[PDB]
Amino acid sequence: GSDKQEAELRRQMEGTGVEVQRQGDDIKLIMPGNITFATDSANIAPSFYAPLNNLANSFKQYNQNTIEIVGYTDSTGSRQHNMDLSQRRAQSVAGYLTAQGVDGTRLSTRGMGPDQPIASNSTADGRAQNRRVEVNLRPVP
Repeated sequence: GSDKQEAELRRQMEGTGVEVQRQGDDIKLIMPGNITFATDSANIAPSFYAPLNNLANSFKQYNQNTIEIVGYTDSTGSRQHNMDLSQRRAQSVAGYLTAQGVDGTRLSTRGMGPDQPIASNSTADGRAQNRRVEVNLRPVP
């Protein structure tokens, strides 16, 4: 890319529920919790294996960016516990991508718990939107 990978990602993620955002120099992929994970677990949902397979192929093909995997939660419960849970979910996505052949040295992962909500934690579907994993692709020189 950056334009080319973004267009390839938009095509592959069509109909998966994964959102693709152009964010200045960066590409951000929003993976909602309700379609990425089974229940409130950190196991990847059966239906999301093939979308992740496509993502891994894209990352392997476009080698000139870093891959930052960030887990998020809603604000219900303890901050420590949410950071824990969000870290677990980012771990699972990163572990899957590396199993598919993405160089582990290109990946970093964080849990952020309830920080940076994308919607209101006062409504049920707002809280559900905040439970997500984000993949940020940042260009390198």
